[PDB]
Amino acid sequence: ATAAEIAALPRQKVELVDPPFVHAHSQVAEGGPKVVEFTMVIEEKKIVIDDAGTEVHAMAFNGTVPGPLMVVHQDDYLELTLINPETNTLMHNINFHAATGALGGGGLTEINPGEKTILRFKATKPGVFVYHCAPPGMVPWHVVSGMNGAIMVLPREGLHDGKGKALTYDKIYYVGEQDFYVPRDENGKYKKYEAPGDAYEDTVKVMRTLTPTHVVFNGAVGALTGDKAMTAAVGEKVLIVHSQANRDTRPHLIGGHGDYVWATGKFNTPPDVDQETWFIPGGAAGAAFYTFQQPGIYAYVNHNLIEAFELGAAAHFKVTGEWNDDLMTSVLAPSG
Amino acid sequence: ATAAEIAALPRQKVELVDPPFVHAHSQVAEGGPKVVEFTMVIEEKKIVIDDAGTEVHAMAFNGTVPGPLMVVHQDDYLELTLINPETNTLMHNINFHAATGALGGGGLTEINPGEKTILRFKATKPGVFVYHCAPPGMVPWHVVSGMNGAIMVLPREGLHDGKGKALTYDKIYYVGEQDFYVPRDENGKYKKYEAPGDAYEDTVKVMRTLTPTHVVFNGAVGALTGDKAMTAAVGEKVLIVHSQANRDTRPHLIGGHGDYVWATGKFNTPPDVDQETWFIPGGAAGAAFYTFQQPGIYAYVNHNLIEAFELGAAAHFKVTGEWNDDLMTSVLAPSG
Amino acid sequence: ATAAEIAALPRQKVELVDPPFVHAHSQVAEGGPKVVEFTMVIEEKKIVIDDAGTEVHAMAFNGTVPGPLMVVHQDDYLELTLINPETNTLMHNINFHAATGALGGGGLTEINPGEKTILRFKATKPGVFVYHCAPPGMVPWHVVSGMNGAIMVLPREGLHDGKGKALTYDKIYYVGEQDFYVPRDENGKYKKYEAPGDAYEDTVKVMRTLTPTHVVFNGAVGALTGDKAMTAAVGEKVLIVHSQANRDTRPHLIGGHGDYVWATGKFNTPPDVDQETWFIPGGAAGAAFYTFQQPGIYAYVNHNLIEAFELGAAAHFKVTGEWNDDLMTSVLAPSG
Ligand SMILES: [Cu+2]
Ligand SMILES: [Cu+2]
Ligand SMILES: [Cu+2]
Ligand SMILES: [Cu+2]
Ligand SMILES: [Cu+2]
Ligand SMILES: [Cu+2]
Ligand SMILES: [Zn+2]
Ligand SMILES: [Zn+2]
Repeated sequence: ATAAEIAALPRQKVELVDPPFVHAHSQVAEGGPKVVEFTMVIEEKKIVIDDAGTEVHAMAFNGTVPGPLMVVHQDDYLELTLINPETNTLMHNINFHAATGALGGGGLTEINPGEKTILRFKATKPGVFVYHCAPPGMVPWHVVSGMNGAIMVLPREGLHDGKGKALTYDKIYYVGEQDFYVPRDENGKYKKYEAPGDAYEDTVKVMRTLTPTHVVFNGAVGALTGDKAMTAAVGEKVLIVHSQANRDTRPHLIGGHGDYVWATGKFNTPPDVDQETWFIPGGAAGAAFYTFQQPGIYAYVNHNLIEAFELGAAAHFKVTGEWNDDLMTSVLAPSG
Repeated sequence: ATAAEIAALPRQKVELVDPPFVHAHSQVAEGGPKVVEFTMVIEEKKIVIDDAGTEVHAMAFNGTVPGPLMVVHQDDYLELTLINPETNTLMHNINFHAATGALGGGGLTEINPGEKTILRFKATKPGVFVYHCAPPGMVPWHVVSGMNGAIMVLPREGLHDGKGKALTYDKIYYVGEQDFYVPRDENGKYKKYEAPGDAYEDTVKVMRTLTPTHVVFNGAVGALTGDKAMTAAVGEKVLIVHSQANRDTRPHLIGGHGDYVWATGKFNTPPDVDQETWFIPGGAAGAAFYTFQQPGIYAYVNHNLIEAFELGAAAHFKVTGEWNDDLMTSVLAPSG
Repeated sequence: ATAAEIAALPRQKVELVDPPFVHAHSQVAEGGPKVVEFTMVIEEKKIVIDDAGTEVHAMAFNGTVPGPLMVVHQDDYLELTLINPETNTLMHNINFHAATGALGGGGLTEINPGEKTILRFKATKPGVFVYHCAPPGMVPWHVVSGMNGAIMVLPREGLHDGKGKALTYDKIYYVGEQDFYVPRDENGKYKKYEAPGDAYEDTVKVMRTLTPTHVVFNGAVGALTGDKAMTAAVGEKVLIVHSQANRDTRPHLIGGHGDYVWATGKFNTPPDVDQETWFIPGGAAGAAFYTFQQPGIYAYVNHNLIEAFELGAAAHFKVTGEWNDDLMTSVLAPSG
């Protein structure tokens, strides 16, 4: 497109919503390319990440960890207004793995506190992609401080299996997995700091051990458990988008499966099927499609079980409906 | 199927055998669905895992690590009787990744010492799948204590390549890879305990470092080496099933290849081919098909060589037959 | 082939070049099978791997880390003359993952200082494959000391996408990723040794923690940055071969993508497409094909960002050409 062609395209302002939920969107594109407008503010703030009051200075897109999922269609133009409040203390930018050029947009979006920038790029490749902050010289630090999220570039005609048949989801949830590296004093307790910059040196030391202290979904242990469990019903088709901007993960739905899984997160690559556990390398997003068949509670975990049940990477799905004794049945309940 | 339909199905009792071997079975299903009966007893016992006398309190299905491989066909019903001897001290259950509902069957099989339970589920998805114990609040601990194994749900018509052509194996071996976390005293020596529960706290501390002390095949360093090496002959087609219920691994056959590899372990996903090294994420099972072409000794390892040659993840294949100088030949033997 | 048939085949001597570059070769094979001759000398020498003067006793094929990439065509015979200078102190051999039998050739190439050997094998499987030293009892130590590289067995008709259409590259670069384990004294400083053997015990201790101190491309931090950056131009098709003989990696081209990626590195397995980040398990080589669309500087990294920006796994691509405002444009430059 020429400058004149792009400016003439229909435009749409989308109001982002907090994860695990996703803003309203149509799976199958209606009409020609559009310029889709998103606005995100950067918030540097303290968040508690576990039941023991552990705090961390998060650098979050729209104040959440992970940042919100943005959805557009292949060949749409994503036009983002990124604002860095005069209230913040660090420079930030954004790098879309979905984009082409200038370090994913990082080289054109360096904004200091009190500045804003508007970046536009054409979403040429379909799939789910990671996006994260990446300021020269401080890349890992901003990412493992929670400054990352994902976008989804849906094919114009919606999703399809390898065979080429349509896959329509009833619900979609976005699970952002985050590895945190919280420094511990000489006595084992987690340290606290006044400002982000004060925790840098100590945090880098933990990072170099490549061993995270916490691995959580939606920014905190238990964030998606109990009453904040994701929901579904027997018969419902669910797309679960999962991202990890820095470290490997291996999602597993306990009691379920990944009927169709784009483990690489790219829609032009046929999905693997009937997966028990899939693998998403650090720096990538993936997606799993599943149709619930049994009611009850399910757990959704990173299957290095130590990371899931000790470090925090576990979420719940509460599913309603009728039990199917054909798929599974207790012939003899536990008995003497 | 209705209750009446299932109870009318032909039944078969299978006597399980110890890994790396697998019970008798037909690759191509003969007849309609069947209800396949398996019985497993849980044994909590001390096992030595290396040549230095290191001991561990294993929680093992049928007394072995890994537990035995169970084989059925897609759409068969697996009916398991699980027994927890009054002699044991902990509650145990079983979670089949092959199953649908109730946390893979874990929610319907919680049995205390002196109890038994009978669980039945329909094997709807073909492939090799992990199964492991997963009692609420103590999941990782029972798994890395060796309470895991795998099952194989063969397609009704046996295995086929992506092209859709039949793949018949002459032999099949099951290699269960286990990551152990043995506590070390203030002097570096491995600690020993009187009962399983006594080692819990110290073992959890090691688990949190995500660094295993041992990574072995068949429950011990050297378990499948020397005189317990797996065997084959030139011309023989071998299926090597590999599982890891908690941590990633990257199998490699030294001097060989993975001609066809279902790295994800699911038969409806076409296999990768001509693999030098394949990857199996923690919480999954995979399978590799290979036709031996050269006689001699081969090593089968997890290709993080430190884990293979220092930590214990190495096994041997002893292969008989005639040497093929076309594939490889020493033109000039080592000489001055 | 019979002995007489092989000796009658046309022969070619290839002069190897230092990575990231690759010796001259034709992508599409011209004529029938050939016996391709390569010569490599082993050099045990001290190399500095970072800007702080950290030294390591490298064991390098042709004096570089990684060793050079050798290219032949499927069904060609690779005939290697391996020389171990009387000047060296250790026994060495070579294990090609591309080969069949005798532990990849390791069992027929054990040479002490002052000896040489000539090994020949038929390249039956197409793809990029790792090769490394593997002397009995000291395998990991020689590999993580840099004694590894890769070869590429191109299909006779060159590369093709899954669809079966030709993929011709203008340039090809070979990035060998190396995990080093340098011992640190009681004060944190990196230790130095007089001879290779002297560092063994201390180095094994670091290896067992499975935590590398450095992760670099081409044997050193910054090796492929600044003025040694790899180059390309907008419109050019580049094949980037990547190997890791011991540990997992997840390559990512910042500002770009992997248009076609043989993540497993085997050409008979269709490539994944539109990848943001791909995964290469330890003990394997992979390849990514990409067509540059935007000029500027790109970073090529292992996407565990801590390993990339803290440990050393980062390289640069300097690309010339015209900027495409359709793919990306700064609508509002950073401003108050
Ligand atoms: Cu930032
Ligand atoms: Cu990135
Ligand atoms: Cu148990
Ligand atoms: Cu599991
Ligand atoms: Cu060597
Ligand atoms: Cu190897
Ligand atoms: Zn990994
Ligand atoms: Zn794949």
